Amino acid sequence: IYNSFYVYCKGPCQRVQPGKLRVQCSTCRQATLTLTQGPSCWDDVLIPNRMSGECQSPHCPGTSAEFFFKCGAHPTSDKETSVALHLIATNSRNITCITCTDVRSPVLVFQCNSRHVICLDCFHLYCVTRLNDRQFVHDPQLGYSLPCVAGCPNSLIKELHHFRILGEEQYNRYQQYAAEECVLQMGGVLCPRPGCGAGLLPEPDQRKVTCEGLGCGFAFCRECKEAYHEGECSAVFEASYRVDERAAEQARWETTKPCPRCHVPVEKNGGCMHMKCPQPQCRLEWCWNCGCEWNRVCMGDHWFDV
Ligand SMILES: [Zn+2]
Ligand SMILES: [Zn+2]
Ligand SMILES: [Zn+2]
Ligand SMILES: [Zn+2]
Ligand SMILES: [Zn+2]
Ligand SMILES: [Zn+2]
Ligand SMILES: [Zn+2]
Ligand SMILES: [Zn+2]
Repeated sequence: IYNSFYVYCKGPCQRVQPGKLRVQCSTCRQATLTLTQGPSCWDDVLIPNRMSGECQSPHCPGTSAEFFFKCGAHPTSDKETSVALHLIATNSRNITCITCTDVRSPVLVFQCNSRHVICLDCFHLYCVTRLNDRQFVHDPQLGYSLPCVAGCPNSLIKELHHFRILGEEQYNRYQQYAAEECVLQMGGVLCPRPGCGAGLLPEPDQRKVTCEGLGCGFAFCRECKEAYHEGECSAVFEASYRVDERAAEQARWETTKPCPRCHVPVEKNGGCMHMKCPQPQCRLEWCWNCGCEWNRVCMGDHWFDV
């Protein structure tokens, strides 16, 4: 199976999963929108009304397509959709991770000039450590994010749902970043438990903080916001863009094809996998990747790839 789409399934998976691409008529919201041409890039499927087609519904004048993704690891209800993480891709070229140098798949590809790749395990740890060490980067109109681990310019992540990889608890803290930052500069602490989130003012010398008007019954550590513990916090936290240059050089992500049936040269349209044979005696519609004739599986798994 060739998966070009990856989503974050909030439930029941609570992880990054291969996604199924779907389209419907934006007017009647039925799966009857036949595309004049297929999507060739992420903008085609993420930007409203980018693409046009024909609705096959009886009395619907619909022209515009509406794309959405669903987790493919299990049955999903009609409106059980998931957010697409376009920075994540199959590691078909077997690029090594910029941090651990392991060959993993899928990987996250930063938008930096070098297009450094990083495995999801390492990206998870990267986000977790920056979150705990309060080292997220503030962008005025976007919020809080992180650039490439190599600190490359113009690599700041714009689709903030990528930080869902923090895990559900840590992601909740990430959503409180501005508020917690204000409480911290004040010499205070923010209760880590989602249902509470009370602002607390502990003793400046005390490291244990009790959520005690009305708080909750939770004693936690001031430095790692975890349930209070003896001695040192996690070694990854008290350990505070130093990247191995050779590992970073390795970790970089770097037109027609004959019709499978009649072998006439067919032109590819951008990253779209849908190929349409021009030969009037053939006119095969086929997948650039699979070499088979076009079908719903190729549509859902890899309508396009970039
Ligand atoms: Zn799922
Ligand atoms: Zn319609
Ligand atoms: Zn890694
Ligand atoms: Zn980079
Ligand atoms: Zn609390
Ligand atoms: Zn701690
Ligand atoms: Zn042909
Ligand atoms: Zn295919």
